[PDB]
Amino acid sequence: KDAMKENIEAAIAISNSVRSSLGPRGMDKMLVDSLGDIVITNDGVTILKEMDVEHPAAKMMVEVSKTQDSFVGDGTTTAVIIAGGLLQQAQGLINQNVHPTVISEGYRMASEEAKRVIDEISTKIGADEKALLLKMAQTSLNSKSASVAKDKLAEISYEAVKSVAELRDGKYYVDFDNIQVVKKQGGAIDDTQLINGIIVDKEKVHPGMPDVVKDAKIALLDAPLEIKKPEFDTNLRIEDPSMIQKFLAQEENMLREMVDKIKSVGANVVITQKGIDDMAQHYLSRAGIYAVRRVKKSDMDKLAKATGASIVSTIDEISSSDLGTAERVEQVKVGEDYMTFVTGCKNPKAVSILVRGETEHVVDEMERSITDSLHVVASALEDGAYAAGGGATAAEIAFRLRSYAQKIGGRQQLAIEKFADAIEEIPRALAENAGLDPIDILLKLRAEHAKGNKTYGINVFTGEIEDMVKNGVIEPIRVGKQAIESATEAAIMILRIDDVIA
Amino acid sequence: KDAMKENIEAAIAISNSVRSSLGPRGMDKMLVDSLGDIVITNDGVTILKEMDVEHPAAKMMVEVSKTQDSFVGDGTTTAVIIAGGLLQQAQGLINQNVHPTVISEGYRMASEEAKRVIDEISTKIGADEKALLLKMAQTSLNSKSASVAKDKLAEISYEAVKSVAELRDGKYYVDFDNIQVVKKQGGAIDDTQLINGIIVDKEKVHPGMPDVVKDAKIALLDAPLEIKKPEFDTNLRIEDPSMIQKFLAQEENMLREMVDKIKSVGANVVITQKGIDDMAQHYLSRAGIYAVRRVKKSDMDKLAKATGASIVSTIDEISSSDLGTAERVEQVKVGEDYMTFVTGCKNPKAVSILVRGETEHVVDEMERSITDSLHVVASALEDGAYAAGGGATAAEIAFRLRSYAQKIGGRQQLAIEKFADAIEEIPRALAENAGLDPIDILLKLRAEHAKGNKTYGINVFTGEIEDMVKNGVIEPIRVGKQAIESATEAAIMILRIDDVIA
Amino acid sequence: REQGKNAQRNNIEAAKAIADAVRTTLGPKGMDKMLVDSIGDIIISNDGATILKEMDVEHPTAKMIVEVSKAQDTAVGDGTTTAVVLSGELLKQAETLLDQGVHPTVISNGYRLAVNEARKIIDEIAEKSTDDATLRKIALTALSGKNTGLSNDFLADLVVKAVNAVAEVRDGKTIVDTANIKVDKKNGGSVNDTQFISGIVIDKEKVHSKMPDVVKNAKIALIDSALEIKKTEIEAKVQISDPSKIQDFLNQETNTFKQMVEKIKKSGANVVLCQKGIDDVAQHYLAKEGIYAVRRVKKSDMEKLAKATGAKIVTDLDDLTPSVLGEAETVEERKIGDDRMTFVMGCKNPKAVSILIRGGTDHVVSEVERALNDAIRVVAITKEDGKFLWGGGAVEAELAMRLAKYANSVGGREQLAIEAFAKALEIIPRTLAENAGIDPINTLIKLKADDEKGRISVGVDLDNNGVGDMKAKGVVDPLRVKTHALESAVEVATMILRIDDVI
Ligand SMILES: Nc1ncnc2c1ncn2[C@@H]1O[C@H](COP(=O)(O)OP(=O)(O)O)[C@@H](O)[C@H]1O
Ligand SMILES: Nc1ncnc2c1ncn2[C@@H]1O[C@H](COP(=O)(O)OP(=O)(O)O)[C@@H](O)[C@H]1O
Ligand SMILES: Nc1ncnc2c1ncn2[C@@H]1O[C@H](COP(=O)(O)OP(=O)(O)O)[C@@H](O)[C@H]1O
Ligand SMILES: [Mg+2]
Ligand SMILES: [Mg+2]
Ligand SMILES: [Mg+2]
Repeated sequence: KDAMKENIEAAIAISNSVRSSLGPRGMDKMLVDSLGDIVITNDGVTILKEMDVEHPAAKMMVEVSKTQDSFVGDGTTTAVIIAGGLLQQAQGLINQNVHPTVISEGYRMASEEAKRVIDEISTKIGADEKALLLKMAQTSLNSKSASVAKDKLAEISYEAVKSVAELRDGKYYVDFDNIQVVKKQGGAIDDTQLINGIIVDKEKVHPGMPDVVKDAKIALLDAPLEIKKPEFDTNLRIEDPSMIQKFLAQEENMLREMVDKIKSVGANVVITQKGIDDMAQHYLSRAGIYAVRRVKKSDMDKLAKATGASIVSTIDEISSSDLGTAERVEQVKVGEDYMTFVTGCKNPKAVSILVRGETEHVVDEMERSITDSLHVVASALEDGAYAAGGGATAAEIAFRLRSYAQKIGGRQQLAIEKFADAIEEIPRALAENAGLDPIDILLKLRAEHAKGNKTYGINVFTGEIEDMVKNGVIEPIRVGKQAIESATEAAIMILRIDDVIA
Repeated sequence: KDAMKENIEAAIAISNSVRSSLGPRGMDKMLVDSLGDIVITNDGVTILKEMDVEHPAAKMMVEVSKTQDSFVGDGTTTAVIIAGGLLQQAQGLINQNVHPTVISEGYRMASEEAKRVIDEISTKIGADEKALLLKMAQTSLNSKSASVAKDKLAEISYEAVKSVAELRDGKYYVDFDNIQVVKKQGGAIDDTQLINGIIVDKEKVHPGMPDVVKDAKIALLDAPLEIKKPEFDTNLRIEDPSMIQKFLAQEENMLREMVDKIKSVGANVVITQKGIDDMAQHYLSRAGIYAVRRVKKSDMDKLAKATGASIVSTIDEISSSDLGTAERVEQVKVGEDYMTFVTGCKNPKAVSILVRGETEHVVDEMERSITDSLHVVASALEDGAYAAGGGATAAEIAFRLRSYAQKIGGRQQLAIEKFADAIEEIPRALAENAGLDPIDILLKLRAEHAKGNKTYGINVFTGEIEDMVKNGVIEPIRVGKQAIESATEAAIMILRIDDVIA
Repeated sequence: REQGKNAQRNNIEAAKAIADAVRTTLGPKGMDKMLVDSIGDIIISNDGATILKEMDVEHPTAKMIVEVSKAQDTAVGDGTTTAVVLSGELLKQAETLLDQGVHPTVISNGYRLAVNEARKIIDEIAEKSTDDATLRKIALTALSGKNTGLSNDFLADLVVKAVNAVAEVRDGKTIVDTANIKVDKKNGGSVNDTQFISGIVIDKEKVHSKMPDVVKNAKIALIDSALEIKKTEIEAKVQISDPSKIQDFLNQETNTFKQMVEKIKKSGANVVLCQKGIDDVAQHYLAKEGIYAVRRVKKSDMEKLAKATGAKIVTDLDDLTPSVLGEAETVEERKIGDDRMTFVMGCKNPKAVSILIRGGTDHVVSEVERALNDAIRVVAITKEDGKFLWGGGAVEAELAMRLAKYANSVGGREQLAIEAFAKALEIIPRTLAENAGIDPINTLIKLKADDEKGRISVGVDLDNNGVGDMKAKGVVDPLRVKTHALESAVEVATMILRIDDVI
C-alpha cells in the first residue's frame, strides 16, 4: 500500500527531473557534485548517472537510464519518461483494486505488442541511405546545444560511421574502437573536424625527438622502458673500486640495448602505455625515434587496430611482425596543446573526430552530443530501418494498443490501455517543452493517427501535427523498442515490490 | 502547481478518513480530543466536525460535511467521498495542462446534469408511503451500529415523523421542534421507545411536590422566582429594632405573592428556565404545585409548542391565556434518574423518543443513529420521491454523464467524464468496504446500467448487482442532489486556489 | 492515530488487559486489589466497579470497558466483574474470527443472534421462586469472594429481612424500593453487632447537652431552613443615634430566636431535625422547651425521614402546622461506638429500615458495606422477579452448549461468530476454577458433559474440587444480573469491534 505509494512517487520524481530535456525545446541541467564538479548537460543518462539519488526506487529508475544508454545510445530520457508514465498510470489502476500482477501482465503484453507495432510501422532504409542517415544524425543534434552546428556535426557523424562500417552479409557492422573521439577546447564548435587517423592527446617524450616521421613503423609497448631488477633479493657487492664504473656502464647498456632492439626491428615510433626512463629517452631521441609515453590503454587499442600493430609487453621479443604502420606520425599543436596524429593508417577503417569548443564545459557537451549522433547513425545503419519521430510513432503505438486492449479484454485491458496513455507521455512532453498545448496537440494527434496517419508527429517549431518522415524527424527503430523494453521492465519491478526494508 | 498539488492531497486525505464508514459494511471511528473526550461513531459529519484538521484545504473539505448535514441530514460521508473523487480526478486532468477553469466549468455542468438525472430516475412515493418510508428508515439504520434493532428503530422513526407531519397543500411539512429526542443509558437498545408527549430530563425541585398532576395547567416562565432588587442603588435604613422583622416579612411576602399569582391564574405546574428561590420552592410545594427549574431553553420551546403555552418572562403579568395544557404531568424514574413526562399534550403533533443504551457512549451513537432516520423519513416524506440506493443511482448518473460528455464535447468533455468516474466512487467504496472486488462489481454495474437497469446496485450482502428498489435499499432524492451539490462546490473552490499564504 | 488491523488488535488488547485486572476477583475464592491514590489513600476492595472507578485507566477503549462496570453496578448492582470479564472475552474471541477474514460487522451480527438467543434460553431455563428460603440463598452467594468474615449467614438474614420489611405490593406485583433501606456503618469492632433498625438511623448528635436523651411518642418537624438570624436581601444598615437602642437591637435578636422556638413548640413538635444550622441561642431555648434538635441533617436523610415518619419538609416556620409533623414511637440518641447517633424508631411508615454496619479497622467496614449492598440489591431484584439461575458456571455452561447447537442451525459466517460467543461464555467457569486453583480445562471438560447429559445445575464445585451440583450447594445467580451483563457486554463489544481507526 504505502511502500508502493512512496516508491511510485520517488520514481516518478526522477522521471520529472528529466522530462524537460526531451526534444528540440529541451532544456539542460546543471549538476554540481560534492567536490564542486560541474556538469552542465542535456544527456539524460548523464543527468541520471550524475544526480544524487537515494531512495531505492529512484536508484531503480536510474538503472533504466544506464541500460537504455548501454544497448542503444539515444533515448535514455525517453525510457525514463515512459517508466514514469507506466508507474503514474499503475498508480491509478492500483486505486481500483487492480492486482499488481494483472497490471504487470498487462504491461508486459502491451509492451510486446508495442515493439511489434514499431516493426510494423518501421521503414527499411532505401537507397537514400545518405540523406536518411543525415536526417537521423541531425534530429539527434536537435535536442542538444550542438544544434548550432547540427549540419556540420551530422555530416561528420555520418562520414565517421560510414567509414568504419563493414558491410558483411549485405549487412553492416560498426566497431566504435575504430572511431577515436577527442575533445580540445579553444576553438569554436564549427571547428570540429574529422581526422583520418588516430589522434592521441600526447606530445613527444623528449625535446629532441622529430616533429614528423613519414612512413612510420609503430612499435606499441605495454611495458615500460627501464632496467629490469630481478625478482629475487639482489645486491651488488663491490670490493674493488674499479667495479663501480663497470656496473654503472652495464646498467646503461641494458637500456641502450632495449632501444637497440626496438630500433633493430625497424621501429620508427615507440608508443608506450608505461613510462620511459630518462636515459632510455636520450637514446630513442638520439636514434631519431619519435616516442610518446604513459599513453591511455583505450588509446593503445585504437592505435593497434588502426596501424595493425601488436601491443608488445616483452620488449626482448619485439618482432618486426609486431610493428604497426602509418603513412606519417606528427606532433601538431591543437590550439594550446601538442597532439600526436598518426595519419595514413594501415587500416583505413579507422578515423578520429576532434571536438572543438571554446570552453571546457562547452566542449564537454559537444563531445557528448556527437557521441549520441555516432551511436544513432550507427544503430540506424545496422538495424536497416527507421521510424517517424516527433511523437508520431508513440501516438501510433498508443493507437494500436487501445485496439489490442479491446481484443485481450478484461482487467488486462485496463492495464493495456494505461500503457497506451503512458506512451502518450512523449507527445505530451514534446509539446509541453515547446509551449504547445498538450491536450490540444494530443487530441489532434490522436485524430490523424486514428485516420491512419502513422507518421503524424509534433513539429515543435510550427506547432502543427505534420508528416514526420517528410519534415525529416526520424530515428533508428532500435531506440524505440528498448525505451519501451527498459521502461516496462522498471515499471514491473517497482510494481511487484510491496515492501521495502533494510 | 505545488500549492494545488498539496491542497488536493490534504483534501483527499480527509475524504479517505471517512471512506471506510460508508454503507452496511461500514466501519466506525474513535475520536479522542485533547480533554480526553471520546466519541466513537460512524456519522461522518461527527467524524469530520470532530477530527483535528489543520490544513486549510482539509478544513474546506470538512466545511462540506457540515453543510450536507445542515440541509439534508443523511449523506455527509457521501458528499465527502465525492469531493475527494472530483479532486483526485482533477489531479489527473491538471497533469495534462487542462485549465482549472475548464475543469470547474465541466464539473459545474456535469453536476447540473447529475441532479437532473436524479430527478429523472427518481420515483414518487405512492400509496406505499408506509413500507416505502420504513424501507428508507432501515437503510439509514443499516450503516449505523443501530442495525441491531433497525426494525424497531425504523418503526419508531416512521411513527414519530408521521405524527408531527402536517400535510398542508397536499404536501407534507415536518417541524422537528415537535419531536423531542432524549437519551438515557441503563437499558438495552431494543428498549428505545416512543412517548406521546415531551419528556424532560428534570425532576421536581422539592421533595414535597406531587409525583403526578392530572389535567395540568402548565405555567412556562423564562424568569427566575426570586425577590426583585431595584435597578437603583437601594439600601434599607433601620433605626427602630422593630422594623427588622417588618422588612423580613415583606421580602417573604413578595415571594409568597409571586407563587400566589401563578396559582391564582390556575397554574398547576411551573416549568422555569431559571432558578427557583428556596423559599419560593416551599410555597409552590405547599400549594401543591409541581415545579421544575433551570430547564433547557430548547426544551422550553418544545413544551411550549406541545402544550400551547407561552413563555412568560414577566410573572406579574402571567395571564391564564399564558397557560399550557397537558392531560398529565408525572415524574417517572427512567432507570437511575427521575424524568418529568408531560403526557397528553394540548397539541398532539408533539412526541418524544427515549433512546436507551446500556452504556453512555453506546446510547450516544444510538441517539445519533436515530436522528439520521428521522431526518431521512422526514426528508423523504417532504420531497415525495426517492431513488434506488446501493450505488445504483450513482452508477446511473455516471452512465448518463458519459453521454452528455460526448454531447457537450471538447476539453469540457474531459472534465464531465472525470466527474462521472468520481461519482463512481460510491460503488467502489461500498464494494471495497464489504470485501467485494471493486473493479469487477463496477464493471458488472456499468453493464446492467448500460442496458437500462437504472436501479441495479450493490447488494453488499450477496455481492450481487440486484434491483435496489426491490431489495428495498432506497433513499430520499434530496440526499443525492446535495451531496453532488456540496461536493462539486468544494472541488471548484479548491480547484481555483493556485496559492495559499498567511 | 491507528488504522485498521493495528487499531483493532490494539483495541482488543486494551480491553483484554483492563478485563484481566479484575478477573481474579471473581467468585468465592476471589482476591482483593489495593488501590492507593495521593491523599485519601488506601482502598482495598473486591468489588469490580470500585477497583475500576478508582483505577486510573488511560486507554480510551479501556475506559469503555470500565463504563460497563459502572452501568452494571448502578443499573443492576451485582455482576460488575462478570460484565467486564465477558466484554474482554467477546473482544478476544472475535480477534480470531477477524484474522480468518470474517468482517467485524458479521461478527457483531453473530453476537446479536447469539445474545438474543441466549436471552431466551435463560428465560426458558430460569427457575421461579420467591420464598425467603431462596432469597436467603441469593444473599449468601452475593457475599462470596468478599471479606465479610464468617457471619455471612447472619448478614444474608439481615438483608432478606430488610428487603421483606420494605417490599410493597401494588397492582399484583411486589416492588422493593431499595431506597427505603438505609445502610450505614461505624468502626466499632464486631460485624455481628450489625444492627437491623426498624426505623431510620441518623449519624448525628442532639445539638445541645440539656436536650432529652430520648423522646417517646415523638412529633417530628423536618426543617429546611437554618434556625439563625436572617438578613434582608436588600442590604440593610442600622443607625443608632441613642445609646439606649444598642441594647434594644441586641434584644430583637434574642426575641427572634425565642419566637422561632415558640413557633416550633406551638406546632406540637418535640423533635426538630434541621437540614441546616442552629444558633446557640435557638439551642438555648429549644433545650429550655425540651425539644430534641439535630442540626445540619443530610438532605438525603431529610428525605428518607420525611418518607418514614410522614412529615412534610417545611422551610417557613410559619407553615409549621401540626399537619406536617411526622411520627415515631421513639426518637433517642444512643452511643454507637465512639459516635453518638440519633435513632428514629416507630416511624409512622414501617416500610423504612436501617442496617447499622459494625466491624473494626475501617477498611473492613467499608467493604462489608459494599458486600452488603450487592446482597441487598440482588435480594431485592429477586424478590420482584421471582426467578433465578444456577450459579457457579452452570448457567454459562448450559448456554454455551445450547448456543453451539444453535450455531449450526445458522449460516456460515454467523455460525463461526456464534460459536465464538459460545466459547466466550465458558470464560466464567474457567475463571471460577482458575481462581480456586483447580484445572480450568478438565473442569470445563467435565462440566460440559454433565450439563450435556442434562444436568443443568452442575456448576464449578470448588469444594468437590471440580464440578458439582449447584442446586444442592444453593449457588444461585439472579436473572436480571445475567441478562444485563450479557446485553451490556454485547453492546460494548460491538461498539469496539466496528472501530477500525482510532484518532
Ligand atoms: N525536429 C523535431 N521536431 C519534433 N520532434 C523532434 C524533433 N527532433 C527530435 N524530436 C523528438 O524529440 C525526442 C528526442 O529528444 P531528446 O531530448 O534527444 O530525448 P532522448 O534522450 O530520448 O533522445 C524524440 O522523441 C524526437 O523524435
Ligand atoms: N442494504 C444495503 N445494500 C447496499 N447498499 C446499501 C444498503 N444500505 C445502504 N446502502 C448504501 O450505503 C450508503 C450509505 O452509507 P452511510 O455510511 O450511511 O453513508 P452516508 O453518510 O452518506 O448516509 C448509501 O449509498 C446507501 O445506499
Ligand atoms: N459459592 C459459590 N460457588 C460457586 N460459584 C459461586 C459461588 N458464589 C458465587 N459464585 C459465582 O461467582 C460469579 C460472580 O462472582 P462475583 O465475585 O460475585 O462477581 P460479580 O461482580 O460478577 O457478581 C458468579 O458466576 C457466581 O455464581
Ligand atoms: Mg537524442
Ligand atoms: Mg446514512
Ligand atoms: Mg456478586
